[PDB]
Amino acid sequence: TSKAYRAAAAKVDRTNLYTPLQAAKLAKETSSTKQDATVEVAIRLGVDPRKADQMVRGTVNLPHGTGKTARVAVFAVGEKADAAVAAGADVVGSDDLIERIQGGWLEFDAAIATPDQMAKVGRIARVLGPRGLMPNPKTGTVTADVAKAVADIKGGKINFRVDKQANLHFVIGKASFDEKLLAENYGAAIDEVLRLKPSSSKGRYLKKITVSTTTGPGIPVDPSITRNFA
Amino acid sequence: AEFIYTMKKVRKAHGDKVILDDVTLSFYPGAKIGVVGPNGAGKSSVLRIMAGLDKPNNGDAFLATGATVGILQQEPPLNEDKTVRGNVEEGMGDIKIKLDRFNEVAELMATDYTDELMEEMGRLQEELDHADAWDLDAQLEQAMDALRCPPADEPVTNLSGGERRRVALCKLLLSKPDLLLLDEPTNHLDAESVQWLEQHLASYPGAILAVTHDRYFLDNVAEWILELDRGRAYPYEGNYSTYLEKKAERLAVQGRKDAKLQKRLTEELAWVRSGAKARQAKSKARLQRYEEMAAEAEKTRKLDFEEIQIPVGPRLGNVVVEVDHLDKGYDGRALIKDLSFSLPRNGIVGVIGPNGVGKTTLFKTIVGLETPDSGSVKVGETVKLSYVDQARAGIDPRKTVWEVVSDGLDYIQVGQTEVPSRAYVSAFGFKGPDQQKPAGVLSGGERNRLNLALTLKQGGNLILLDEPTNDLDVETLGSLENALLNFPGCAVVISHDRWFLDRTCTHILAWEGDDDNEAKWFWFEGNFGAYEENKVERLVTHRKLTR
Amino acid sequence: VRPKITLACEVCKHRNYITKKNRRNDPDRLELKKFCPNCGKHQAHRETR
RNA sequence: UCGGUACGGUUUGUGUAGGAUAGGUGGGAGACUGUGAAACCUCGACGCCAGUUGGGGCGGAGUCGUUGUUGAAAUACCAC
RNA sequence: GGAGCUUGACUGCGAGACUUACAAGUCAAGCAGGGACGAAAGUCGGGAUUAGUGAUCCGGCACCCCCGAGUGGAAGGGGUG
Ligand SMILES: Nc1ncnc2c1ncn2[C@@H]1O[C@H](COP(=O)(O)OP(=O)(O)NP(=O)(O)O)[C@@H](O)[C@H]1O
Ligand SMILES: Nc1ncnc2c1ncn2[C@@H]1O[C@H](COP(=O)(O)OP(=O)(O)NP(=O)(O)O)[C@@H](O)[C@H]1O
Ligand SMILES: [Mg+2]
Ligand SMILES: [Mg+2]
Ligand SMILES: [Mg+2]
Ligand SMILES: [Mg+2]
Ligand SMILES: [Mg+2]
Ligand SMILES: [Mg+2]
Ligand SMILES: [Mg+2]
Ligand SMILES: [Mg+2]
Ligand SMILES: [Mg+2]
Ligand SMILES: [Mg+2]
Ligand SMILES: [Mg+2]
Ligand SMILES: [Mg+2]
Ligand SMILES: [Mg+2]
Ligand SMILES: [Zn+2]
Repeated sequence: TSKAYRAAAAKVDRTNLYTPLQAAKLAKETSSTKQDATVEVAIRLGVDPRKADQMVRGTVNLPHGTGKTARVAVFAVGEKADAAVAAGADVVGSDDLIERIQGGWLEFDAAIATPDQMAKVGRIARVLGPRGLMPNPKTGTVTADVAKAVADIKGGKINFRVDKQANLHFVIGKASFDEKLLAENYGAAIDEVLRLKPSSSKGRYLKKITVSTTTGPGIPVDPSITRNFA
Repeated sequence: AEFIYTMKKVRKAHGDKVILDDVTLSFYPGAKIGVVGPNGAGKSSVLRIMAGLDKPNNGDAFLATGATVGILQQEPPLNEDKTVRGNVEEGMGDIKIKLDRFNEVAELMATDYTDELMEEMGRLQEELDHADAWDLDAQLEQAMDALRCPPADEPVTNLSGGERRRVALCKLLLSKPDLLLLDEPTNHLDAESVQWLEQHLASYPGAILAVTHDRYFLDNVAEWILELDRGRAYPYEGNYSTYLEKKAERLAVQGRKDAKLQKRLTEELAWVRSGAKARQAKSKARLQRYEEMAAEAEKTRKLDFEEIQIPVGPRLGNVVVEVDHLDKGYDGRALIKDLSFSLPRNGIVGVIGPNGVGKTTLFKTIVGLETPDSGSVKVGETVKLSYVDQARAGIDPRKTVWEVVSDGLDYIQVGQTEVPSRAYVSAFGFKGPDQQKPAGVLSGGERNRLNLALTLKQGGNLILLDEPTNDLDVETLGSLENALLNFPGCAVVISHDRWFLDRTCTHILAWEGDDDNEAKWFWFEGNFGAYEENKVERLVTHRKLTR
Repeated sequence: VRPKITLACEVCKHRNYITKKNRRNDPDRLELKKFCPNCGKHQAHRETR
């Protein structure tokens, strides 16, 4: 897109390692206003994902939300099915949702089920498998407490999982937020990446890092800043 | 660039025949190495070190961390289950029992306690996203349509010779290891499957070692060429037309260096017998140099090559084989339909066809081990055949190579003549104390050579050879085709070596089946080069195997 | 032609015995049933490589 | 001048089905319009039977996607 | 001379002898563990017997975890094969 929008690509210097505070400033005045863009974080970790023990996988709890509709599907029966619809989930399925999903309907983001309900969802997980919509018991989605997990989807749980070529991908919030509020969701994630640092990782753990919107180019950020995101 | 395999000061020797002596080399990813050398050099013993099967005598031949290794042996094994179950034992080996555990916990965790089994269906589910095994069914349904495998629900006993190699190539090419070890991958395959394996091994992340004797598979898959001489390994780059130059040059300078060493002995042996004159003494320094030059003239005897010599049979008459409207089939599938030919006298008939079309069943109607469905075969009273199957008796893996040619006897009948058995196996290369090697430790170039010793002692005048150009190097492959031209009977040869049927053939029988018939053959009076010209007067996208 | 081979136990992998075979008559590994002093009972011993 | 490393720009990927040449992950309903939106023509690059784009109609009308379709996976565009 | 099953071609010891300048060389019933064969008694620490080989030093390897130069490790040494 060598276009007139590339005047927004002239402010960001490619050899200037900015701060997480000035990353959110350049995030606003790079994105246009006709789309309500989303600010992204791309981290190139120093892990070798060929070995299984160096697999950075985990979640986060963003303390300021993300600005997302957060469509929830819940596999539950009984009062568990009525607790999820009282929590604020629009689609609270049941055992009949076996038929509705495999017929070509996957209009939800994250699944929540009891371990009793998972007996009949995992056979349908052939199509929920590679899409990441499958229930994962480490992120609280397969448990008895199916009530607080619904609000935490609205609370801003983001599932980060490193790819095959050692890259992280992570959203921090919409471009209608403040500059001081993006860096509070940003600094709450690097704190949760370093917790899930593998113990057998050679070299510098957070090598190159960059922040961009849905349309704007990259903004180089400083890896040495791990404490002063305020 | 972090390596895949390294060797450090490795020396492996079977006593007097060394295979390695102080070798050191590294294999980095993206290498395309084709390893060559004559029979007895040690090519299949090097690849069994790199697979973790064998171990060297001394030295340290280890592997990089991670970096799983898959080997294709020169005679690949199979199980006794179906073809669809034959491919899941490698490539889907460890990952099917994770799939056979995740469906187990889909009903076991419901009727049991859901706190320890919660993570047991969790860390399985973390091993289904980076390996992408949710659609493991259709990953098998692609890898069979790439090699064009036989169908799923049949046993692996009544398969071809090339269908048993198509089903073994699908095992290793599903694993995708970081170090392939292909020991003769193009045996028993047709021209369609070798052309497939050229384009597949081009784009392949990982090291490829491939020992081949042919010259056209190697120039498409290999850019670096490793050699195995008497112990030593000589890596360089080229395209096998420069291998035969440099191999014939090492023997050129060695021939006129051992000859110069020989004339230094006769001038020195004349000194040590000259007799000491008056009180001056013969010097003990020069006696010691002669006794060390005589020893280095004995570790150089390398010339031992005998031509393959086919015994002549009795006089052959005018009717050799007559075939009148032959039909052969095992099921509703038909292989041969309305075939009429008559084998000539004093010629070579080449049989042409792709895999699984009925070339070996055609020989088993002539020898009578099968039975025609309709129509007859007629032999003729002067014809005495010579043929041994690859599967009904073959060889015995703990009888020695002397008592497989013989049966424990001293002199044998090769057809109305008496020759000694040890003078007969020594005419086929097996000389000295190598005549006590059992059949399990014989290599592929001396199992094909043993199989010619069993067929040709029957003294026939109609020899039937099913792929004699199998694991033979260019020195004895030219020696075999020399003896098929000095043969006064009829020889019928099934082969896939296109540049062996172009050289010694006089008549071509070829499968020309198409969609409406699929079982018609064709008799041609002439050589293979003129059959290709007559083929066009009568009258593709590479399948991916992965994603 | 008669090399010296060492026989190792197939349970605890101690090398308890050394002996000689013939390399042309027995190309494969020698399995005998010898007495391991570590285990305290006769167990299957096999050559090393 | 010829090599190495670091950083950056452009480019490259064809099953079997699916307008057809879908590299991997995340975002995503809008991306662009001082022109190749239409539009032909020529010429240079790659090749699996086509996508790469220096511009002549020039800046005026509409191309692409969000829908549906097929499949393990979707189409713009951007980020690594 | 032939056939069946097998690994005692053992581990821990060995009173007492032959030979002998020394160093070496040779035989040994019998006790215990754990086995082979035999219905048992029993026999088996390679071959009918005597040749088929090389002291010590210095090194290699597997095992035992014995010492560990301030202490915990490790290096290196040590034992048995
Ligand atoms: N006993 C049998 N029963 C059923 N089908 C058989 C039997 N023997 C062979 N076939 C099938 O018959 C077809 C041809 O057999 P065969 O003559 O061995 O082919 P082929 O020429 O040897 N193939 P190749 O030699 O590797 O190029 C294949 O589809 C085989 O699976
Ligand atoms: N266990 C063994 N004991 C004794 N000799 C062996 C043993 N294994 C292999 N050999 C010998 O060493 C040679 C090495 O075989 P090798 O050359 O590796 O097969 P090869 O090179 O693949 N023959 P070829 O495939 O025709 O090129 C054999 O031909 C035997 O003569
Ligand atoms: Mg071989
Ligand atoms: Mg055949
Ligand atoms: Mg024997
Ligand atoms: Mg002994
Ligand atoms: Mg004593
Ligand atoms: Mg006892
Ligand atoms: Mg008993
Ligand atoms: Mg005794
Ligand atoms: Mg004796
Ligand atoms: Mg000394
Ligand atoms: Mg200390
Ligand atoms: Mg030590
Ligand atoms: Mg002791
Ligand atoms: Zn033991």
